[PDB]
Amino acid sequence: LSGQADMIVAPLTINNERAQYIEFSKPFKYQGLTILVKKEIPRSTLDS
Amino acid sequence: VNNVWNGMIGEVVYQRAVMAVGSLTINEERSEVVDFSVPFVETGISVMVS
Repeated sequence: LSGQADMIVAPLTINNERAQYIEFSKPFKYQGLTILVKKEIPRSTLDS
Repeated sequence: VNNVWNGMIGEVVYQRAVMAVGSLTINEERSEVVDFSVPFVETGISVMVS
């Protein structure tokens, strides 16, 4: 919304609030959210 | 066919009925003629094999 503007290209996201001011294009990707957690350390190795 | 649209796209383009709510897939030629809104269901070409 300033002099820089131009044709911003980045992993943006299509949102209602964002779209109320600027206008997007047809998406070039599709994604969800997919909560991420650290992998559990497997302690079951029949050591004992 | 021969630049004579038919179907839902034809009905929309001939000023007979606005809006085409249904199972319509976004393409390039259609978007060149009759503009779409933002997609609400993602889809594509896929194959079943039994």
